[PDB]
Amino acid sequence: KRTKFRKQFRGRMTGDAKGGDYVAFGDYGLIAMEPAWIKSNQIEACRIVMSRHFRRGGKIYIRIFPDKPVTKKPAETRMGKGKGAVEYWVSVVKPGRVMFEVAGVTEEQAKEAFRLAGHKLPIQTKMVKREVYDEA
Amino acid sequence: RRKLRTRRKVRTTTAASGRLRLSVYRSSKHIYAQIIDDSRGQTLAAASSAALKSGNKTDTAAAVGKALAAAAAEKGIKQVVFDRGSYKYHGRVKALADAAREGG
Amino acid sequence: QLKTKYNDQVRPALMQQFGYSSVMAVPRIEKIVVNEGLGSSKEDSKAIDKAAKELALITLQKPIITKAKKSISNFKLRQGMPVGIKVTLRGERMYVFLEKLINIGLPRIRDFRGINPNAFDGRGNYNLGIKEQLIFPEITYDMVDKTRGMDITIVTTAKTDEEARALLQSMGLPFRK
Amino acid sequence: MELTAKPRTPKQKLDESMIAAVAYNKENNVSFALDRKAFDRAFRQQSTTGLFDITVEGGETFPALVKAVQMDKRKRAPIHVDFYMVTYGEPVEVSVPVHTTGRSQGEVQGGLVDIVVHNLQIVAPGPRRIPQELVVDVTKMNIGDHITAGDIKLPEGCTLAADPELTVVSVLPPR
RNA sequence: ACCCCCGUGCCCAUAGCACUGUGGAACCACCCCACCCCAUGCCGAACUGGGUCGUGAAACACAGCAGCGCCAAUGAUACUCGGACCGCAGGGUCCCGGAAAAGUCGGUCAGCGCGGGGGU
Ligand SMILES: [Mg+2]
Ligand SMILES: [Mg+2]
Ligand SMILES: [Mg+2]
Ligand SMILES: [Mg+2]
Ligand SMILES: [Mg+2]
Ligand SMILES: [Mg+2]
Ligand SMILES: [Mg+2]
Ligand SMILES: [Mg+2]
Ligand SMILES: [Mg+2]
Ligand SMILES: [Mg+2]
Ligand SMILES: [Mg+2]
Ligand SMILES: [Mg+2]
Ligand SMILES: [Mg+2]
Ligand SMILES: [Mg+2]
Ligand SMILES: [Mg+2]
Repeated sequence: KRTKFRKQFRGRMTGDAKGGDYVAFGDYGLIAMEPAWIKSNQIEACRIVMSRHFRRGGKIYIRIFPDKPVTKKPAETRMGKGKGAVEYWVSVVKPGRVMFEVAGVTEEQAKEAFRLAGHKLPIQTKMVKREVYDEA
Repeated sequence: RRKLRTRRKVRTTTAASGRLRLSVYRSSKHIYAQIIDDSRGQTLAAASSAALKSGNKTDTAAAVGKALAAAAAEKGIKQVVFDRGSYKYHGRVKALADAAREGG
Repeated sequence: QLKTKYNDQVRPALMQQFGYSSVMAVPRIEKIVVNEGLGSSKEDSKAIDKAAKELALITLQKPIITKAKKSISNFKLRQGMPVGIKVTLRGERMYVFLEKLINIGLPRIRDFRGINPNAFDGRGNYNLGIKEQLIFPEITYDMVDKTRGMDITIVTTAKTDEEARALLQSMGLPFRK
Repeated sequence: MELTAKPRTPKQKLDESMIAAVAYNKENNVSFALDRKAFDRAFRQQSTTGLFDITVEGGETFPALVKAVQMDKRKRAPIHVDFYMVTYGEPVEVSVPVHTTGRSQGEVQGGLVDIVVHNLQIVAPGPRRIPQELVVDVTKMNIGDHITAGDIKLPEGCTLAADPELTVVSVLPPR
């Protein structure tokens, strides 16, 4: 969720992601296919769904993180003073980027958990078990 | 002890335009001196005192300046740089100077 | 002199106790050091001359005023204020001070059982820390206004704590067995 | 295995979905290209510890370990491969999968085992005698224990290439 | 001509660090002494002035070595001038040249002058 950090506001455009195409932690991983912002409560709902389905057990990693501030001008004004101070934090997400990955849960239950979590994300997404991997 | 060497060596080869180098070495009882043409990677007129002996180092070195002044004099030496190593223009190397260019 | 009785009493004694090809390879003493540190919490300009006078009289050498490093902090830290008193002793005077300690700084002690034996540097060459000034040959409580405490680091070209340990033991330093 | 072309031009490669390839060592680092599906059946059968022979359409077999694959981020398919020609001195710093044996007694009271390092890069495996896996018995482990590299047993002529104290597999508590 | 030392440059990490070995009476170095030239905001530690011996201890010089740094390919990819397209949009594609970063293979513990000293 919200970071405790630095400059309030930013900008925006896109290109395919590089910083995490492969599933390092855990066994399985759901993975993004579209370039939307993800932001805060969207993730946290993914987290709370999977933690319901799995917890008492399993290991849940959230490799994505609401870095990027996004702004809302007030109410109903004209293009006025500056931008709007707050609103929500997002994480940009490009295809092949891994958002989620379970540990210690059978293949089928990871299927169902990824299905639930992905039914509330702006992007469609595909899951995979980790092929052979390199990058260490 | 180091930085003073490269310090005066940078201020010497900045002031070096036309004029030749004259690097007195003093750390031992070897007060060797050279006349180096910066640019060309060459020296031409060293006056080391491995064979000479005149007593106290301040006066032994004195003759070294005198020896050198004759050598460069045979080559047509205008003036020169001076290029002290680190030695604070003291009586032995100040004497090597007064002896070098009193007799130049 | 009092040194060469020290070196030959030890230099062969360590070259005999331990093999070294060179007399130069035997540990020596680079310098005595005294950090005074006066008024490090007491902001006493009247006492700056206090510690200056006590050090210059008891140490046969002039002291410098190690000024505050200028790491101003929440507490009374600031840049340019004086904060300590350094005095470096080399050669003859350092040997005279080491003799004043070995012959009057161990008699000076209260309740002696040695000095702390665990060598301070991992490289050796280490520093006594005075806990009280009352019993020095020069520091009389009657002539003095009040008691204070100083510091006395000493450097040795020992390559290990064990070697400077043997050297400072043979030289006349007491040890806490 | 088998492979044929190696032009600097790639327009032929994409159509028949054959992967691009290279083979190299000290003496010759020549590039090549090979069929895709057979390569994937092979790379399944053996990972970075497995090896296979390549028969370039020149008439001489060569023995190659697999060293790195770099493939599409969007499409999951592999794109490019780097086989490594290997002399029969010990192959350098090969990676070995970690695998766990037994039902840990930590699993039986609410814990679960977690392999903190899915691969361990050991030096001097010894070529042709390479460890294709690495079994670690976890049954002794209880909740909160760490089976470090100072535990993992090794076959012939092998020495761990990673710091022994580093955590490998660890049992973990509930939640 | 061969060897090594003292200076001194070009090049300044492929030439730097760490572990190790070898050098002393050629050379350099520590070292001895210091009231004075001279000097330390206190200390000859450093500058400094007079010299053996002793010792190569430390330093420095040279040699080994690839643990560390530093160099660093090929294959491919990213991106892209130009050309032509798709998607409502975020965004994507094709032909044509250009072409990284990183990482793998490997490469290195330099190379090149001037002088003077002393050896053979
Ligand atoms: Mg984009
Ligand atoms: Mg693009
Ligand atoms: Mg990366
Ligand atoms: Mg040299
Ligand atoms: Mg060494
Ligand atoms: Mg000889
Ligand atoms: Mg000395
Ligand atoms: Mg040595
Ligand atoms: Mg290429
Ligand atoms: Mg063009
Ligand atoms: Mg275009
Ligand atoms: Mg192109
Ligand atoms: Mg590169
Ligand atoms: Mg070397
Ligand atoms: Mg030469």
